Amino acid sequence: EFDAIKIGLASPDMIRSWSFGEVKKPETINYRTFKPERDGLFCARIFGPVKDYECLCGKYKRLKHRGVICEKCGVEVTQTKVRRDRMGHIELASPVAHIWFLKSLPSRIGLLMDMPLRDIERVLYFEMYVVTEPGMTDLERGQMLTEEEYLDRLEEWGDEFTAKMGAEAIKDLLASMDLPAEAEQMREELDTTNSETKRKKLTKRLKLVEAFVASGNKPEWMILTVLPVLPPDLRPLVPLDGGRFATSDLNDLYRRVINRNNRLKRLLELAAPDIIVRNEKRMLQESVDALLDNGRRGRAITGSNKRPLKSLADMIKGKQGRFRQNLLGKRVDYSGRSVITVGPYLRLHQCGLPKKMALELFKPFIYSKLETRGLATTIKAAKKMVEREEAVVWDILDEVIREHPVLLNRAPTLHRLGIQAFEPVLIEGKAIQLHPLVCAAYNADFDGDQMAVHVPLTLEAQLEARTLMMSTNNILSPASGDPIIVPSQDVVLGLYYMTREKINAKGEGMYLTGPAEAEKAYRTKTAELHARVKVRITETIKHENGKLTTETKMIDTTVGRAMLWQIVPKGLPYSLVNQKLGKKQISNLLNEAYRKLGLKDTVIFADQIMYTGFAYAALSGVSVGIDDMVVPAAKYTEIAEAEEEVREIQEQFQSGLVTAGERYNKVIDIWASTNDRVAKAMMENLSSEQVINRQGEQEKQESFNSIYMMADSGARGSAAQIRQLAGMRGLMARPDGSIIETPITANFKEGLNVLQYFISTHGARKGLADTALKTANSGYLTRRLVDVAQDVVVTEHDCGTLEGVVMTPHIEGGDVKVALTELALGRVVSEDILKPGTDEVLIPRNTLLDEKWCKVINDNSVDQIKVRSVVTCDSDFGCCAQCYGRDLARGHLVNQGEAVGVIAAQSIGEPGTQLTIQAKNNGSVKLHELTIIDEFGRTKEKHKLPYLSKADGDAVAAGETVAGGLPRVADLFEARKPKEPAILAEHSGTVSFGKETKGKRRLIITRDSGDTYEEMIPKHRQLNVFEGERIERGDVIADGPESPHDILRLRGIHAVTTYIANEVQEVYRLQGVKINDKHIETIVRQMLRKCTITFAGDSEFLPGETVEYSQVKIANRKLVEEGKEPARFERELLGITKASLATESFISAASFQETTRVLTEAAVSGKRDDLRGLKENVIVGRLIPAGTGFAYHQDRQAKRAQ
Amino acid sequence: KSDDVNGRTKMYKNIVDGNHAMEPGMPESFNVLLKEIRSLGINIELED
Amino acid sequence: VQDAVEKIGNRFDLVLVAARRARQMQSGGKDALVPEENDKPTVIALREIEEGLITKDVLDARERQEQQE
DNA sequence: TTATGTAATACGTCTGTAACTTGTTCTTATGTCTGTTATGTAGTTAATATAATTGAAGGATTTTAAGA
Ligand SMILES: [Mg+2]
Ligand SMILES: [Zn+2]
Ligand SMILES: [Zn+2]
Repeated sequence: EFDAIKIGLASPDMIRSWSFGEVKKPETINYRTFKPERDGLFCARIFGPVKDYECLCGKYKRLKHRGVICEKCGVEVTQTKVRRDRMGHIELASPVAHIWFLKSLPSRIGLLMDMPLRDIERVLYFEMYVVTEPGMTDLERGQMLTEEEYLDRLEEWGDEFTAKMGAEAIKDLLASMDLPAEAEQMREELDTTNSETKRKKLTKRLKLVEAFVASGNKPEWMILTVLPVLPPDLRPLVPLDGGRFATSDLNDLYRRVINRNNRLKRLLELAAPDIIVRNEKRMLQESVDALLDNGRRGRAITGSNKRPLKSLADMIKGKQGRFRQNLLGKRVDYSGRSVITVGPYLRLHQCGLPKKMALELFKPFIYSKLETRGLATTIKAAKKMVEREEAVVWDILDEVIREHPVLLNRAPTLHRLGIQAFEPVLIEGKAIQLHPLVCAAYNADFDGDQMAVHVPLTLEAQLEARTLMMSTNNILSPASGDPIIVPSQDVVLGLYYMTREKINAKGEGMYLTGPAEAEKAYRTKTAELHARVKVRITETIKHENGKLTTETKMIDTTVGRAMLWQIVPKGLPYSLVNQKLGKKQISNLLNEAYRKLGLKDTVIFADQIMYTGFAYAALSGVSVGIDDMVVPAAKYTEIAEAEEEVREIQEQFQSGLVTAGERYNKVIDIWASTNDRVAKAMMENLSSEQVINRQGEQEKQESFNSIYMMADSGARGSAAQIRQLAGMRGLMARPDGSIIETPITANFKEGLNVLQYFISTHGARKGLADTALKTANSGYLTRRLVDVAQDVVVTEHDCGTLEGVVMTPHIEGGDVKVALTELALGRVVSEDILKPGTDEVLIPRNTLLDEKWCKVINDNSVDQIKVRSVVTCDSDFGCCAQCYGRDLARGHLVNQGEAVGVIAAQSIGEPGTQLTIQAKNNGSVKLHELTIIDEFGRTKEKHKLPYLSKADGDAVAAGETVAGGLPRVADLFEARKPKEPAILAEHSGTVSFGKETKGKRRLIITRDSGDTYEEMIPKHRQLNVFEGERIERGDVIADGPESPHDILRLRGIHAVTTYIANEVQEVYRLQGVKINDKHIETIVRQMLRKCTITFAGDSEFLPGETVEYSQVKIANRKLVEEGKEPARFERELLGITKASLATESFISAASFQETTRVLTEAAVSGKRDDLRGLKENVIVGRLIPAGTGFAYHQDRQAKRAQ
Repeated sequence: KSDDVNGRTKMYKNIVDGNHAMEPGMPESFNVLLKEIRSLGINIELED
Repeated sequence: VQDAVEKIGNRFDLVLVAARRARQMQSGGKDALVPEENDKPTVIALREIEEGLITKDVLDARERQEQQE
């Protein structure tokens, strides 16, 4: 129907054209008949009939008289909904300035007439005159005259000049401007100017003038002469229960405007003193600005209930505004909500749905089927049968829900796994039964959590639920590629208990034909779960090439291990089961099954694993008791020793040998050591036991303590919690941050006393409040990332670029932080991977590095590779498939139409709550910094070189001595400037000292061309450069934190990409969160979207103008095709907020935040929105140009092409 | 499901008829948005 | 639905093709090419796609044949 | 053999039912005119009196225009 949305100024003729009448009175409704008045705010002649196909006087009261305007009353006989569309207008007695175009800094009016805002308000508030027409007089346009001066110069000259006061004067000045002449004047002066500040001033003014002349708008339209009036049903006056009436504040604001307008019209007939008329004009202006935007001008007007009246800008903007409350999110039908219980009998694709909920949600479907198969003649028959709850209704409900998927959601929806599709199973009850293996994706625990259920209606939605959102498809985490359905808690505990090994268990040394006879022996009480036996195992291996090799052997195992092997699918080695199975082991089992067998086998295996784990955890009988918390006897003696030594050091302090700070520090150290030793003793006592073996001696065995089994299996608990239960609680922190000297020498078994509990509360409160605030901080970060990266969709297959990024293993000392296999798994090769020391092509270009090629690279010892990345792609909009590579959630190449930006934003934002020289290897030494490389050719140590045992190329043996998380990420993504940044060498050249000017110092550099560049350095700066040294570009002059803007300007795109990726991944890896770097690179690509033109060239670009980089690239390609001088640009790093607010679409920018500024700028510039991204199509209800809708939009892009 | 007035009645009728197809239109909230932006004296409109 | 996405290549194109087939079977009078086995039109369309009987090109060819007739 | 006279049988047909249609005649619902009362609007009052008003409050960070 429509392809674009245009925005611009509203002329008085246009506002009159929108209107169906003029509102003349502040009347709303009658106090007896409750009918609208003529010429009021609810007039039926202006806005439409109150009743469908009726008129106020009631003469024409049927559809026979449709479209006939009644002569007695004037009401058109039509539908009532026209009262939601028809507008009105008010003809203002005096012109009024628009508040948005005046007080939204920078002032468009003030910028246009080149006068300060205070001057314009002084004219508007009726304090000073302004000359409109100077005439044949020394006076100039726009110069102020006070009342006295106006009188003297009126006596001096008379009618030669014209001076006015108020909004009328501003209107005449705006209408008298000759925009092209002013534009030429600014162009010439800019051609002959030197100051940079005046350059910026005239650049903005010229941009505004050019925008006005191009958009077709007229400046005088910023002063309103006719005011539009909103349709009544959007500001309703409705009867409430009990006879009370409810109204919108817009009614009060409009009534004030109309009253003051009528009073002004009356005062201009009963000719009145100029002071009174001036005051009334002031009233009219204040009322109009209050109606448009309350609180911007000054004191916000309040109602009879003493809170500010809500204006139109408040309707439009904010968290409660129409964009975010009703357009980007909605309440939906066919939805329900209930508490969630656990269904251990369910399959991965099934969810338990209560019968009453299904009856309510699927009611139209039930009606349809009852009408179709004939038990209901009409729709009220079906409704009555459903209400009476007959049996056949239940069979019909079963048949409708037979294979109709439903969508389950849990708030907060941190990532796309928070909504998934399941096949419903009707259950008796009122609670939704949820499969345990999906809880980790939902972050759902059964302590009162509630879930929402949605019913997809159309066939397309059903097939999207079955194919995309179904639980069996989403088993890999899109953030990292790891399985997200890994078992936890009782499943892990059962698989651990069944796979443990006991000495001298019943049935030891027995020979079993296979897993079946192990099961038979366990069920017949011949052998225990933990008996060491020999079992015949038939094992089939599926190789990388697909070879299936089957072979049988006798293996020394445990009965439980064979019984578990019974459910392991064919194609997997038996070594994966022949061990005690913790959480890591089960995760490895599932990951290997997915890597070597596929998806269906993986889901069946996961279901069987969870069933078996539950069964054998129930059979184990694991329980917690007070005797399971064994307190080591060494704790009391260690506490006594620490206390005695603390007495000794107190004595030393009393002698003056040591100071107070030293005493504090070493007391902290001794208590920390005591805590560590008590924890070690408790672990050693808890983790072992002595048993009698078959031959009769004593043997050491791993303990079967319930708490130890709980901690070691990885089900619940870690060493810290057992330390708190059976060891020592340790040092705790005072609320300011300081650490109290005396620790809590008690655990939770003997219990704390009053003061120990008080110190515990000190930190407990801090933790809870920190979580409460950090949740909101992370949510706001995730929002910001989503709006910056929302437009990134895979739009192509190959972009045909040769650029790429260089990837090497991460080294932050003497050990590798992460191998290159992890960094390269799933990325496409950009430059051919030659074997080191050879010219053979091991890996061709445009190849996806899967597991097998990763193993090849690991075997051939490759250090540095080149791969395509999102930042280096050349696609005009979005990215291509090769530059992104594998999509982690699916395991194959990324498909066309995937919203990679939203995935990246969700992946980064989800873990936000969890957020807060001696050589050690043998090899050679290389100097660049210091690098120690193994004999295989891999760089394994990277060390700094401050301004050495071995020189360059000298071999070094082992041991030789050559000689705050979330705020950081948020600050990094907005590209903040550090408080004290590093001073960096602007240009490559020879350093030289300069005149130490008072206040702060200056330095100079001589370039290769002999030009001298001056630098402004503060006094307190430990300069590193020395005179006579040729420092390269990118060198550090003053040490300190590095600003990403400087890195981009002086080093390049790759440098800033690497910097951002490394720091954010340092923060994430500190807390043990694994996120792939392609998401971060998508965000960084969205940071690099604007360029400032330095050389204007011949293209329609002004110097120093920040424009979009893709537009410049397209223009430069066109100009190169035309053989004309292309533009020279510098690229800018923009923060996620500033990049989001500077999008080409003003709909997305207005829906993000700062709605007033975006709307004002777009209206002045006459912007046009093409609805190219996701948010715009979400607002207008269209299909998003991503995923299933992608093709659709492409078709339109063909139709507009033809 | 939320604010397409004609579309939701059409969807209900189609489901009763066993068709499972929708004819999406313009949400009412967007029309309200346009009306308020126009009430703020700004010409916002749809181009064909 | 791994077999279906393997036969088609893209999940979204598969969803579109299956939706067209399901609408043909439900709104139109077209009959299923595989045993129904008491299944909904969407699942039967998925099964037909997995068996290789239904593709986008096949649907376009059948539409062209219907237009010719 | 042939007139004669009864008897089956098929076809008109006279009359009794019923459909189509109009007269007209009576009854009632509605639209309209008129008279009366309540409602709504408007104008005037003449000791003298001559710069509101009411709150409200532990914010923490960024970015961006004015002033010097
Ligand atoms: Mg919970
Ligand atoms: Zn009427
Ligand atoms: Zn690319």
